[PDB]
Amino acid sequence: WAESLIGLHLGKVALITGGSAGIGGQIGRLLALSGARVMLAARDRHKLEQMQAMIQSELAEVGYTDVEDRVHIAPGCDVSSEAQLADLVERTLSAFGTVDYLINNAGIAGVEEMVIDMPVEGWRHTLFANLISNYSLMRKLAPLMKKQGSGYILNVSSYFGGEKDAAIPYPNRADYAVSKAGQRAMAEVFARFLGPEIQINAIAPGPVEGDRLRGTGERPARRARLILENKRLNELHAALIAAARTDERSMHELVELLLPNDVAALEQNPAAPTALRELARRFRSEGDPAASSSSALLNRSIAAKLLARLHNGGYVLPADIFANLPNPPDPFFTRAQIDREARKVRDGIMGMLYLQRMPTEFDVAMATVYYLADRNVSGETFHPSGGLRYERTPTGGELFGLPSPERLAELVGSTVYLIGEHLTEHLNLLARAYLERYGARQVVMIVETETGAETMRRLLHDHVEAGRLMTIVAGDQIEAAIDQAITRYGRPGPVVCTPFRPLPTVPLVGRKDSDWSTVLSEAEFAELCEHQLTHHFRVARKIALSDGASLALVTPETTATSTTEQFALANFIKTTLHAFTATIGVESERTAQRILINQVDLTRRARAEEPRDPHERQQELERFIEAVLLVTAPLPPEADTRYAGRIHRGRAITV
Amino acid sequence: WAESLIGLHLGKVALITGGSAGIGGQIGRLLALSGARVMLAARDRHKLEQMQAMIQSELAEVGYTDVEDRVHIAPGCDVSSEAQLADLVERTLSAFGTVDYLINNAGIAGVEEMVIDMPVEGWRHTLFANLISNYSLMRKLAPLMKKQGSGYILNVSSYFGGEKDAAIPYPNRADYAVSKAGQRAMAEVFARFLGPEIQINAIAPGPVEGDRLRGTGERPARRARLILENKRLNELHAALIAAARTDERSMHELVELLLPNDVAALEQNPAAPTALRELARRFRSEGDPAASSSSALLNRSIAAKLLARLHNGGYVLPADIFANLPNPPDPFFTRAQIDREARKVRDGIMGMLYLQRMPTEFDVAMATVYYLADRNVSGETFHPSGGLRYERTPTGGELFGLPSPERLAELVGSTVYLIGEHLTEHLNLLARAYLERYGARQVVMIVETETGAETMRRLLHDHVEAGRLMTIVAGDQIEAAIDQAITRYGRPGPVVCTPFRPLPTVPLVGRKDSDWSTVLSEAEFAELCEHQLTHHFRVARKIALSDGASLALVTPETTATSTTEQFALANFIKTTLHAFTATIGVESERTAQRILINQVDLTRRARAEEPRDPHERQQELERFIEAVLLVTAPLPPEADTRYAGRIHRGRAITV
Ligand SMILES: NC(=O)c1ccc[n+]([C@@H]2O[C@H](COP(=O)([O-])OP(=O)(O)OC[C@H]3O[C@@H](n4cnc5c(N)ncnc54)[C@H](OP(=O)(O)O)[C@@H]3O)[C@@H](O)[C@H]2O)c1
Ligand SMILES: NC(=O)c1ccc[n+]([C@@H]2O[C@H](COP(=O)([O-])OP(=O)(O)OC[C@H]3O[C@@H](n4cnc5c(N)ncnc54)[C@H](OP(=O)(O)O)[C@@H]3O)[C@@H](O)[C@H]2O)c1
Ligand SMILES: [Mg+2]
Ligand SMILES: [Mg+2]
Repeated sequence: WAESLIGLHLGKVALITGGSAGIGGQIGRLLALSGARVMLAARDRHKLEQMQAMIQSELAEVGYTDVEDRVHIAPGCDVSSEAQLADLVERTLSAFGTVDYLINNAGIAGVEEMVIDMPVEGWRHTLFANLISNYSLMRKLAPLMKKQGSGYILNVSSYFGGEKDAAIPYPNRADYAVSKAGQRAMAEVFARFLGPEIQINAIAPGPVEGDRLRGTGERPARRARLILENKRLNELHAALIAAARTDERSMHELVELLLPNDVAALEQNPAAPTALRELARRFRSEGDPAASSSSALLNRSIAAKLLARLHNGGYVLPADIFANLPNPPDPFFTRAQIDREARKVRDGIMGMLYLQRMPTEFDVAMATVYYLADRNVSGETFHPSGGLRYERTPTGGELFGLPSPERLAELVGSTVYLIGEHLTEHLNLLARAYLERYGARQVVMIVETETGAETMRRLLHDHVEAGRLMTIVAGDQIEAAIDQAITRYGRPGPVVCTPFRPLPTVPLVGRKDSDWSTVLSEAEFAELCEHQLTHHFRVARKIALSDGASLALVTPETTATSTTEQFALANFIKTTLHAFTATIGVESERTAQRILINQVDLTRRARAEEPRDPHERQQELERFIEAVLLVTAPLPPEADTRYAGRIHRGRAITV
Repeated sequence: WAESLIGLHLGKVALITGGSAGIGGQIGRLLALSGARVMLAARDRHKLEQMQAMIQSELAEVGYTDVEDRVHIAPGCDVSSEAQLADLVERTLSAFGTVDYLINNAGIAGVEEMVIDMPVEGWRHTLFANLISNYSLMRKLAPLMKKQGSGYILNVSSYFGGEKDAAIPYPNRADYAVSKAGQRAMAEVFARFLGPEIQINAIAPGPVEGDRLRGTGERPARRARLILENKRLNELHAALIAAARTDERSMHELVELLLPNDVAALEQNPAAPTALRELARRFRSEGDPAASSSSALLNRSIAAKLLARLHNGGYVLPADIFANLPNPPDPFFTRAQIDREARKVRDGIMGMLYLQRMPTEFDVAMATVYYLADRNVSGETFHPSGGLRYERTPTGGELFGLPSPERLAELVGSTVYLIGEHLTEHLNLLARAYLERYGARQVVMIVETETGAETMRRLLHDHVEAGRLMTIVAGDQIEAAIDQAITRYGRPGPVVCTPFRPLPTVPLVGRKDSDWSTVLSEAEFAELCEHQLTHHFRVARKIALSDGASLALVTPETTATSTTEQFALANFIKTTLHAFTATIGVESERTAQRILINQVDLTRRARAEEPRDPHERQQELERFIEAVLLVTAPLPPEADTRYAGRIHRGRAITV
């Protein structure tokens, strides 16, 4: 079976992260059999030593000599650590000299929570491990590739990273999905800079058959119980948030209704809000009578996670409010309920597959090693396995109008939050539109610095003097700044989130004979992700937890005079953020959250599409206001049908 | 170099159309070297015999015996002929038994004209050769594949066939682009029906280095002269159409201004329409003084093509109007002008390439033969070469509003054409919207049959009685029906084109042990293309030539109860038509035609997205009216900037 392989990559040097197991281990194995010298990087020394021994033994069987010189390992390499990535490259160049193939394969599953349960530091960790590490190793190895005249960078992405002009929602996996999309977007935007010497592509396999204790989650008991526990969390949280919106009682007083932990008692309480009574009826109806979740509202773990949501949304509750909660007797969910959910998850994944069979890690690696021989592709995403039924979200519509007068009527008297700093003209125009045209009660302007605050206060002095425009300085503490806005000015209706910072103007590749010292650094790439991705994630997480009505995520602006590097970085951000917007849109829809989250893009693909004179610029800015109103005007009560609700969440439109 | 190849496809039988040269010849060569028995089909016997001899000689060199039994040919096979496709399959099964790989490679360049210069029969020929033939051979060979438990269908598409959620405009190549998109869409929608036994995928190479006398046009003197002649045609035609719109003189009287064939005389004529005087100034300014096109308006070949445009748009001119046209002396365009345009075309294509090198036919076929070994992909489009800078048009935006009141004001007093038959509720609602809400002067309802006409007249009896609704019966002569509307009721402003026919409800695949006798036939697939693609092309061609202001192309309707086969065929049509809409949008924009052409989709990807109750259905139909108004309301004079004009052409939105 190896005859087609031997010789295919003779003379090449390959570095494979995550190379001791999974797809990466098989890619390393087959590259070695094809004649490449390989360096396998991973954390655990023992697994690496086992994989190295297996590959070396196989090489000797087919006739290679001195096999210890053909397969090396780099243990203790956690790709989320920049220092360990630097050491990995030093070790690889010491062993083999210049690297020909960089196989960016390592990937972690990530936080595996909904955005509103996702710690900010966990999000950042996923980005460092799965995305920033890919840039870091490219930045270290591409100079030598260019100097020798050839090289290859392959980012191992996922079907769930989306495709060129469509996002694929991956609920409960937003950090992972964003990291996978960024891997593809990196190949898409760097290809023109890295050519002609260097190819850069992504692979995006679908679910792969593998070790059922590891993997990054695409392939198929405790997870089923966790699904049922987070369903109970979502239903309780949505009903409490909704009740608090239209009831005079505080959130504290509403949570006190749950403390007897008695489903029937809550349903039968004539003074309980209708949303909580109807929820209790559903628990009793939809529940297994042998499960204590049909008669008890909560257990202690759900209660703690619910309390965290409420605190993180700025609701005031004592930390010991659930300390005396009656503990429901086992089982909270029955074995039958758990096995039913488990079969549902498994059958759902298998039902995606047109070919009705799961590919193996060996199969996917074999297709990948053949693909690596192709010298005429760059900026592409190859699907070594595929044929999947799954929901997708097309991006990049440009033809749109204003929202309906019915939706615009919902803005009268509203509290609007605007977040930004450097897009001062856009912020001024938006504040004036909401206040002067659509009857908003007031606008809270949340900026990064005092200098940004004073600039906006001067631009909006008339509304500042009239008490209609308030300004808050957030720095790097956007969540605390939103809490100040909630306490002092009230919870937001519409929210618009623009980036604090502009895009950098440094080179993206170096000249063949340069040291690359001015090229975008590993730290600067991490800073780019912080200001243009993590910024929006933090705001979306906080605003959803705080019961905002709508949220527009706005990408950086490209213009007719943006540098070619700014266009590349802007389109990288636009594609990668689409994965976030699509995923959180579906998350919110499926868990009965009312918030509408969408994306408004100030970035275009090509300079020739941009406005060229003051008239066209006026047209563009009017389009921006129309786009933001189209996604932030709330749906009136007789409109938020199942059908309309899916339309108005998770979308991206291009100004 | 062949060691990786020998054995890879041992025991397989492959049929390759277009197999005597080009990419198809190399695919046949490398499949044979990999161990497959191959049948090569093409028209010319001599080229096939040469290719067969070359492959057989190479097989004997590497050790195969009885090579005459491994490479067969089928000469005289024109894939546009259904009878010849039937004979090809009979000949192949007689030689080899069951076919394992169907390589649908044959492709013709097509008409190579703008839509408004494209004969309807030439369009149809391209569809038969490049797209309908692919279904026909699948329909004949898939039953045997399924019966044996395995098979592979590969459609050789093009980069310019687009990708999953974006169209790629290919100006002057609409027939070709549509055929390439349909090849990909066929793989996308049939994969779930053909699995698990049968894989179906497309390849979409970019430009390939090949024989410069053939090819399908993607790769780079007479073509440069033709480009310059069609630029002169476009500029004259656009100025005449525009002048006739706002001048009291007939088209006949306006063309009489051109008959002295004197650029300076037309520029200096104080009684000539400003659009013609300004055009003449440009000819004198932008022209090479050594070229007679700088002092003469036309030559006889341009004049004949211009007269055809005008006649085909219903303008009345004597057939001999140019019979006495003064013939300009050679050269009409200088060698320098022609070489400059030639370098422009070549450098443009080469400038697309990130890797700055053209792939060879051998390279692309090698990557394709490796790809064919992958058993875990279906419904995918593999790019064996790629890395291209090129404009794309994302499809499938769902979040839109009404158009601006400024654009809606442009509808007051307008003449509207509506085309359709089976979507009677949509036609009634649209007619009533234009007449009752937006002040249109009258609506001409163009249907297919008398029964359709009477149904609409009854639904709209009040507007019929008031003379606001006129009805015309088109049958299979839509162009003659539009000419009747022009003569009797005036030229159209907005036009809406819906399909006459619904989608069929027959099976798309047969049971393993059936004769497939009820499965969608080759003739029924051709009929599908006629009613759901060629219908829109004929209307777009005629309405653009007749100076319509805007045109909405509307796809079939899917609902919550459409059959699974209807969803598949509807999405096939939606994807394939996007290629047409995007291409003609850019064609119109680049040649200064004012018409706005866009697509409104009544098809969705998934049943779960459809309305489920009367309220959601009401919401859907309101969205349809809003979508059609958003694309058909004309741009007021102070709005049709370069920037806004590109936004409002070539787009597709999903209701
Ligand atoms: N699995 C699928 O179905 C699937 C589908 C699509 C895409 N993908 C992509 O395929 C790639 C590999 O996935 P997989 O299923 O093979 O994953 P996996 O089974 O978890 O991969 C295990 C390998 O990764 C190493 N590794 C794990 N965490 C690491 C870290 N932080 N730093 C360095 N090495 C690390 C492991 O060794 P140590 O634990 O000792 O570090 C081992 O070498 C990922 O990029 C993933 O996103 C997978
Ligand atoms: N060329 C490119 O740059 C490029 C790029 C992307 C996609 N493609 C796709 O690649 C495929 C092959 O393109 P190519 O460049 O190889 O084309 P080509 O050079 O014109 O292909 C020549 C082969 O096609 C046969 N052929 C031509 N017309 C035929 C017909 N009507 N019926 C049957 N056989 C016919 C020729 O033999 P006879 O003349 O004797 O019939 C010969 O076998 C097409 O599907 C094309 O759309 C090409
Ligand atoms: Mg701009
Ligand atoms: Mg529908």
